Amino acid sequence: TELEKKVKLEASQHEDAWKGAGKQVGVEIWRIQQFKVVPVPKKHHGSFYTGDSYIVLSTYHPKTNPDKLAYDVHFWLGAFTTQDEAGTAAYKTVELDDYLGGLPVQYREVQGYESERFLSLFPGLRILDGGVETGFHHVE
Amino acid sequence: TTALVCDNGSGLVKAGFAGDDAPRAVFPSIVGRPRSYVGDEAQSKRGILTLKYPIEHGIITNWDDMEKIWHHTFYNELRVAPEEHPTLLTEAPLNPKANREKMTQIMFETFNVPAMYVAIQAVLSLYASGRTTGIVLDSGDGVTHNVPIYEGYALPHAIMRLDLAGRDLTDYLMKILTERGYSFVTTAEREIVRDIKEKLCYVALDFENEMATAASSSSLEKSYELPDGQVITIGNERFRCPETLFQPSFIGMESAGIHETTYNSIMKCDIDIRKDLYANNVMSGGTTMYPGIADRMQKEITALAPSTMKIKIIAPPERKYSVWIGGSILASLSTFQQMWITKQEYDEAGPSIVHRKCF
Ligand SMILES: Nc1ncnc2c1ncn2[C@@H]1O[C@H](COP(=O)(O)OP(=O)(O)OP(=O)(O)O)[C@@H](O)[C@H]1O
Ligand SMILES: [Ca+2]
Ligand SMILES: [Ca+2]
Ligand SMILES: [Ca+2]
Ligand code: NA
Repeated sequence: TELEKKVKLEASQHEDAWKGAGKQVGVEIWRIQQFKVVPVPKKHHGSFYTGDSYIVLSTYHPKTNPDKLAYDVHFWLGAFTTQDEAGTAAYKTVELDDYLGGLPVQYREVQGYESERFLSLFPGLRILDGGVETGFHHVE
Repeated sequence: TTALVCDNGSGLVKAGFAGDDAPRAVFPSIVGRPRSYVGDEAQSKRGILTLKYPIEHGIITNWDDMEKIWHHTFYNELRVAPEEHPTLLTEAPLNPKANREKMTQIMFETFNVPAMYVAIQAVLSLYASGRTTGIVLDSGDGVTHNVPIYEGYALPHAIMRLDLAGRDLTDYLMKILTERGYSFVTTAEREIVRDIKEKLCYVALDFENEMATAASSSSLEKSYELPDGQVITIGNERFRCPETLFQPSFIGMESAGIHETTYNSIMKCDIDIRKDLYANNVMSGGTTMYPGIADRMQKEITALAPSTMKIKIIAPPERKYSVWIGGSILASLSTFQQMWITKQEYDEAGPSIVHRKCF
C-alpha cells in the first residue's frame, strides 16, 4: 500500500490540471472534455451542462482549525453525460484525492439529486442544455 | 499509438482498442487441438479436435492454450502487431502472484508489447459505472465475485468468491429441460440451451409465488424455435434456472446465494463505509443480465439490512462489457498509462515488476 501510494501519487504529478489546486479556500471546477481534465473559466463557475461531467474541489477551513485547509472533492454527473465522461470524472476524482494526500472526502453528485454540501457551494447553480461531445469512438 | 484493452474471462474474450465504447472482438475462450484452432473455427472443426478452456473460474490454468488465445486475439481477430501497442489486461480478484508474473513475461517476451498493465476487473466495472465507492457483483461464465471498493481502493479482505456462474446455469437449464421431454445433448444443442437461457430466463421476485403461478396458469410460458424449425415451450424453467444464483442448492452446491455473499462482503468492511456500499451495489458480467435480477437483489438485501438502510442495485444495460469498457476509459488516460510497465523496465527488472506497478 505504501508502494501503491507512491505509484499513484507519482502518476498524479503528470496532470497539469492539479497544479495550483487546493492552495486557498474556494471552489475550483474542471470539466471532462474527451478524456481530458479542462479547467472551467471562473465566469462559468456554477453553470453545468446537462450533457457533461465535472470535478468540483471545495477547499475550506475545517471546524477543528481555522488556519488549516480541508477538502471536499465532488464529481458531478449531468443527466445526459456519456459513460466515458462519468468514468473519467470518477477516476480523476480519486487521482486528485491522491494528489492531495488522501485528505479530500469524495462525493458523487448527480443532476437533480445533489447533496446539500454541494448545493451550499453556490448562492447560482444553473443547469445548461447541451454539452461537449463524447470522447468515445462508437463501435458500429 | 492506440492502446489495446483485452479482458480475458472463463468463457469469452473481450478485446478492442482504448477509446472505443465497446469491444471490437468477442469470441469464445476455447482452444481446439487436432484429435490449433481458437474460438469459432475451433467449434466449426468440433468433429476432429478436442476443445478446452484455458481459464477456469476466472483463473488462467493452461498457459500454452492461453498463449494461443492471446495470439489469436492479436493476430487473427484484432489483426494488430502487438509490439506497436501498449496493452491493458485484466485479472480476477486475488489473482496469485505467479499468474501475474507469467502474464507479464508472455506479454513482453513472446509478444514484445511496449507497455503493459493488469487491472482489477471489478474496479474497471465500478469506474465504468461512474463510481469510486461501491460493491461490485461480478458474475460471468466461470466465477462470481463480490468486491467492495472505497474511494478508488478495493478492500481485499472483504472480497467473496463463489464458484457458481453462467456455465453452471446453462448445464442446469439443460437438465431441467428434460422434464418436459426435450433432450439437449450435443455441444451444438448445449449452445442452443445457452441461447434459450439468455433469451427466455428471468429471476423471480418471489420464487414460491411464481412456482404456484406457473402451475396455476400457462401465462408464464414462452415458445422458442430451434434452428431446425422445432418449436419448444418452456415454463417455470425460465426462472428456476437463474434461481440457482440465490439457491445454490438447486445444483447440489452447499453455498450461500449471491444475496448473502453480497451482505457477507459488506459486513466485513468497516462500519462507517457500509452505508455507502449498500447504496451502490453495481452488477457486472453476463450472468447478471437476467431480467428481474436487480429488483430481486433489492428485495433480498433489504430483508438482510436494517430497515432504514437505503439500498440501491445498479444494473448498467451494457454490463456484459463493463469490465472492458472501464479498461477502455482508464487506458484513455495519460496518467493511468504513466503507471504502466514499459518494455525497458521489464528488461531490467523481470516479471516481478507487476507487484510494484499494477494495482
Ligand atoms: N442476457 C443474458 N442472460 C443470461 N445470461 C447471459 C446473458 N448474456 C450473457 N450471459 C452469460 O454470461 C456469461 C459470460 O459473461 P462474461 O463475459 O461476463 O463472463 P466471462 O468473463 O467469460 O466469465 P467469468 O467472468 O466467469 O470468468 C455466459 O455464461 C453467458 O451465457
Ligand atoms: Ca458530454
Ligand atoms: Ca480521500
Ligand atoms: Ca469476466
Ligand atoms: Na466474435
